[PDB]
Amino acid sequence: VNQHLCGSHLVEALYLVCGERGFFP
Amino acid sequence: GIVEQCCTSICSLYQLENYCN
Repeated sequence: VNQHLCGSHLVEALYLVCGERGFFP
Repeated sequence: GIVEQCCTSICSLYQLENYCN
């Protein structure tokens, strides 16, 4: 499977992992 | 940055967590 996280997929992963969002870095 | 680490290359849960609030 694809383990790369790009664009909206990275945002979704950060929302999942961080809950209350993270900082755009 | 995050896109180099997680989009170009593959990142782990611990790496992702470094960018949380």
